Amino acid sequence: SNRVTVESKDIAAFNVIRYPLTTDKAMKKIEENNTLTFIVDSRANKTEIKKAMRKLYQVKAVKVNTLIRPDGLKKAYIRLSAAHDALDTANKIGLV
Amino acid sequence: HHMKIKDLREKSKDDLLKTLTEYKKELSQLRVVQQTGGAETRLGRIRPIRKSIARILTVLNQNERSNLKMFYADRKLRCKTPKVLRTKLTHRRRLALKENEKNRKTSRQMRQAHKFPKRVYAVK
Amino acid sequence: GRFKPLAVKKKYAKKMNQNKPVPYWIRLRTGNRIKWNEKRRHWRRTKLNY
Amino acid sequence: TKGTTSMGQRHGRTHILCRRCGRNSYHVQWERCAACAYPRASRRRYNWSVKAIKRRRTGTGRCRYLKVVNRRIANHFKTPK
RNA sequence: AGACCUGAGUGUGGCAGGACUACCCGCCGAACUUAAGCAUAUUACUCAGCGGAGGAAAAGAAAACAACCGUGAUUCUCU
RNA sequence: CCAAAGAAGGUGUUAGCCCAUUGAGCCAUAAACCUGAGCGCCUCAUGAAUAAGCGAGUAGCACUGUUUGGGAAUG
RNA sequence: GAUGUGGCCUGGAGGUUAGGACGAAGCUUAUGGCGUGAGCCUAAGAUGGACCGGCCUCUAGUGCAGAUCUUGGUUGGCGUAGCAAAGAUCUAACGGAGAUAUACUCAACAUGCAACGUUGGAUACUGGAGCGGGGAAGGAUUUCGUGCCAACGGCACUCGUACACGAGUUGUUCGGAAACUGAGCACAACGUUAUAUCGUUUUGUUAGGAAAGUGAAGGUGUGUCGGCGGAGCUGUUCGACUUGAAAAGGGGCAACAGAGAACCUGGGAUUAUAUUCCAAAAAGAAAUUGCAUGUGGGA
RNA sequence: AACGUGUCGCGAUGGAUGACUUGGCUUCCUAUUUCGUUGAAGAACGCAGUAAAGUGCGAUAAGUGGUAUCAAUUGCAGAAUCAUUCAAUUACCGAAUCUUUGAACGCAAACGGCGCAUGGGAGAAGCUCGUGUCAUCCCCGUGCAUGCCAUAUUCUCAGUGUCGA
Ligand SMILES: [K+]
Ligand SMILES: [K+]
Ligand SMILES: [K+]
Ligand SMILES: [K+]
Ligand SMILES: [Mg+2]
Ligand SMILES: [Mg+2]
Ligand SMILES: [Mg+2]
Ligand SMILES: [Mg+2]
Ligand SMILES: [Mg+2]
Ligand SMILES: [Mg+2]
Ligand SMILES: [Mg+2]
Ligand SMILES: [Mg+2]
Ligand SMILES: [Mg+2]
Ligand SMILES: [Mg+2]
Ligand SMILES: [Mg+2]
Ligand SMILES: [Mg+2]
Ligand SMILES: [Mg+2]
Ligand SMILES: [Mg+2]
Ligand SMILES: [Mg+2]
Ligand SMILES: [Mg+2]
Ligand SMILES: [Mg+2]
Ligand SMILES: [Mg+2]
Ligand SMILES: [Mg+2]
Ligand SMILES: [Mg+2]
Ligand SMILES: [Mg+2]
Ligand SMILES: [Mg+2]
Ligand SMILES: [Mg+2]
Ligand SMILES: [Mg+2]
Ligand SMILES: [Mg+2]
Ligand SMILES: [Mg+2]
Ligand SMILES: [Mg+2]
Ligand SMILES: [Mg+2]
Ligand SMILES: [Mg+2]
Ligand SMILES: [Mg+2]
Ligand SMILES: [Mg+2]
Ligand SMILES: [Mg+2]
Ligand SMILES: [Mg+2]
Ligand SMILES: [Mg+2]
Ligand SMILES: [Mg+2]
Ligand SMILES: [Mg+2]
Ligand SMILES: [Mg+2]
Ligand SMILES: [Mg+2]
Ligand SMILES: [Mg+2]
Ligand SMILES: [Mg+2]
Ligand SMILES: [Mg+2]
Ligand SMILES: [Mg+2]
Ligand SMILES: [Mg+2]
Ligand SMILES: [Mg+2]
Ligand SMILES: [Mg+2]
Ligand SMILES: [Mg+2]
Ligand SMILES: [Mg+2]
Ligand SMILES: [Mg+2]
Ligand SMILES: [Mg+2]
Ligand SMILES: [Mg+2]
Ligand SMILES: [Mg+2]
Ligand SMILES: [Mg+2]
Ligand SMILES: [Mg+2]
Ligand SMILES: [Mg+2]
Ligand SMILES: [Mg+2]
Ligand SMILES: [Mg+2]
Ligand SMILES: [Mg+2]
Ligand SMILES: [Mg+2]
Ligand SMILES: [Mg+2]
Ligand SMILES: [Mg+2]
Ligand code: NA
Ligand code: NA
Ligand code: NA
Ligand SMILES: [Zn+2]
Repeated sequence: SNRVTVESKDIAAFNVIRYPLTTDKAMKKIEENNTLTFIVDSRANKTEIKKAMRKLYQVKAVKVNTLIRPDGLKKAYIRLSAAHDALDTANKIGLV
Repeated sequence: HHMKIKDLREKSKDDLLKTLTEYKKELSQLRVVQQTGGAETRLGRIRPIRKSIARILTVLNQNERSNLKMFYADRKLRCKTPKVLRTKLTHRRRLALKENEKNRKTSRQMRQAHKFPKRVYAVK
Repeated sequence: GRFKPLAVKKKYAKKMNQNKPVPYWIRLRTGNRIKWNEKRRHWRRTKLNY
Repeated sequence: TKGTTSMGQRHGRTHILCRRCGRNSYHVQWERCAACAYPRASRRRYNWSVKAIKRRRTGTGRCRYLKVVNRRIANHFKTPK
């Protein structure tokens, strides 16, 4: 192989999920829709966002909706399964 | 509360890789602090953590390249060395005649040089 | 309109992020020469045509 | 008539952004750039515009690698013992 | 059967393409202008155009000058 | 008062002596470079004490074209 | 038009001799004196704040009133020409600093005018080929909320497509691509050109042109079956692994209105998105691919 | 009268002049001084606690490492130590990193698109005893343009070419 750089497999999910959003719209979706809002890698995937959510937060996502914002960033609307509570994981994440 | 370069160099690959994960996780938690207000003491920790990740990766890549260099330094595997590990120099210098080839001589040229060597002399 | 290439959309995104005034603390630096952003853009004055 | 009224008859684009130089000189229909001649392998370079040559020559950009190799040459490719 | 001649396929190891281009090497190559007009001429074996190198390039070891009591690869300087 | 240092910058007015400069000298060095063609070892190379030919679609020449100070023709 | 001038002036150089924080250069003048003049010098600054004068010689990008001269600024015209197509606004209340804003005299008018936004009424216009509701091209945050009124919206604004801050664009089925061909393009190939940055390249179709790596059937092993006679054996069907029929004419782009294409209602679901969001009674009802498992039936 | 005119003192508008100069122009010199498929020049995105431009840098992103040097940087803030060093800051450079592209070269392209090989990774279906394994789907690495040269433990072939069996 012509590529010899060491790449860690346990840190890929940290690039996929960057940070949550705490806007007024984002907080509304947590309560009535069990949905978390995140800024994700702009080249990331809906399938890969689901896997990253499992690794980083040990929650199961039933649906991921993505959009590329007008400022160039990619935002993900992640609905967690009814087994998990979005408010509870939001407290664990630290956004409350 | 960062990583010092001295103790990173006596760690193994697994301990370095394990340490890299903890700092990546800590940085990701600090990104949440950036968005949701955040105390200014915590925001001052982002740069030290980011440099620690760079230090860990620097040691990992330095060790890997040095190891692969002596692995392919063997007699039989030298010709199969990846081009990323070969000496860079310059495109022209790599293709230029080496000193050994540039200095090649014919049999007649060698005999002439030995028969009539250049001398050292002076005039009174 | 609705259609644009993603590369065009990303160029317009960068122009949007650059269309900001100078932060106030910049003007308080020791050897500062910047008073206002001289490359401010308005959609009615100058066009980008991406 | 020609003039103000015909200015409103101008629709579409002749040129879009070029992948190689980003100059908005890529002829959409002819599929080539008026500024750098992309996708031709060699660029446009004419001595009747020395001013245009100086706008695009080496050193007008970043020289990300040329800076490094110049230092290596100036230091005779120094390597550790 | 096989050979060797010609020509293919693939594996293995390499090289070319682009940039720069002040100076240098090869080609291509105008006109304005001057001639108190203008066509040969001049501008000029120049500009523009197309190629190719290097720290220089090109040239270079006599199928050379001379006509002398002879000189002695190439390049450059005064003349 | 210094000067083998007057040297031209800085410092709140015009500075040899307020600061930095201005010299012998000291320390450290991938390779390369220079030095009884520096100096050892192994290996490998190496010096000294009878006739024949010599560059062919080449040189010439003719016509045309071009270039040259080169003119019954310089390339 | 020629020439002369111990003739004048400007920026620098080699010399010489001076001045300046007790104030250099520059600038200002009913500051006078000197010179025929170019100019020189002094005075004052209720100017300035750090350099600079004389004389000899040297030197040059060395003297401005005009070139429809160049650049910057200013200026009368001049509070002038005008700001007249698209019919139009009125009223009360609320909001706002934008008022009912006052020496004397004085009951109110004759001394704070004129102008704003919102809401309710009134009146009118657009009149479905609309100052209606959605899209393409083009634009790219103008969208939304809050705040704000220096500049800008040629009058005005408390308003704004202005400014500031903070938000907003959610798809298995919608459009595109994946994945069609068209007028066409021109990579490869070949040829040409001193030079490829030239030409050919859909009239079924590249190239003097060996451009197919795909594979019927077999043979040979494996897996799921079948039948026969005595869990195995022979033969056999069908999928996986290892002999070669026939398939001429390289690789690609070009349609967001042609071809193609599996979703459509309800919502109390937004400040701004929605056949894109809604979560167990999904408000819900479907349709479609790709894999699988089990059941039923064949092999 | 009023407009208007002239002079002087003081103001405004307007930015000349002088002094200042980390800039330009011109001349001269010194070199183990000359890029790129080991992917250049150029172009595009991004990166700071705070960061629009510019500068520097590349997901290790106003920088990692190593040598010196010796206490800062500085608008604010933050910061173990007040420092032999392991963490100040500068300077230099041997070790590294180096996103999308571009000669750009797997195929394309107003498409952050789509492949064929070969390595991996994650896999809540299914099988297995929450552990293993893992279909479809998804993510990442490397190879894969054309031409030419050399080569083949002496690789596989073609020709009513020339022979020979
Ligand atoms: K000539
Ligand atoms: K006189
Ligand atoms: K003017
Ligand atoms: K062509
Ligand atoms: Mg997505
Ligand atoms: Mg979407
Ligand atoms: Mg539109
Ligand atoms: Mg557009
Ligand atoms: Mg038209
Ligand atoms: Mg018409
Ligand atoms: Mg057209
Ligand atoms: Mg087209
Ligand atoms: Mg002329
Ligand atoms: Mg003439
Ligand atoms: Mg004439
Ligand atoms: Mg004439
Ligand atoms: Mg030329
Ligand atoms: Mg030389
Ligand atoms: Mg030579
Ligand atoms: Mg000679
Ligand atoms: Mg001084
Ligand atoms: Mg010294
Ligand atoms: Mg010796
Ligand atoms: Mg001869
Ligand atoms: Mg001949
Ligand atoms: Mg001639
Ligand atoms: Mg001739
Ligand atoms: Mg002739
Ligand atoms: Mg001058
Ligand atoms: Mg003097
Ligand atoms: Mg006066
Ligand atoms: Mg006067
Ligand atoms: Mg004088
Ligand atoms: Mg003049
Ligand atoms: Mg004047
Ligand atoms: Mg005039
Ligand atoms: Mg006026
Ligand atoms: Mg009027
Ligand atoms: Mg009018
Ligand atoms: Mg009207
Ligand atoms: Mg009303
Ligand atoms: Mg009143
Ligand atoms: Mg009133
Ligand atoms: Mg009507
Ligand atoms: Mg009507
Ligand atoms: Mg009607
Ligand atoms: Mg309408
Ligand atoms: Mg609005
Ligand atoms: Mg107005
Ligand atoms: Mg705005
Ligand atoms: Mg904003
Ligand atoms: Mg034809
Ligand atoms: Mg066609
Ligand atoms: Mg074709
Ligand atoms: Mg044909
Ligand atoms: Mg197409
Ligand atoms: Mg369209
Ligand atoms: Mg259609
Ligand atoms: Mg569709
Ligand atoms: Mg809307
Ligand atoms: Mg690269
Ligand atoms: Mg490509
Ligand atoms: Mg290509
Ligand atoms: Mg034969
Ligand atoms: Na333009
Ligand atoms: Na030495
Ligand atoms: Na009027
Ligand atoms: Zn271009």
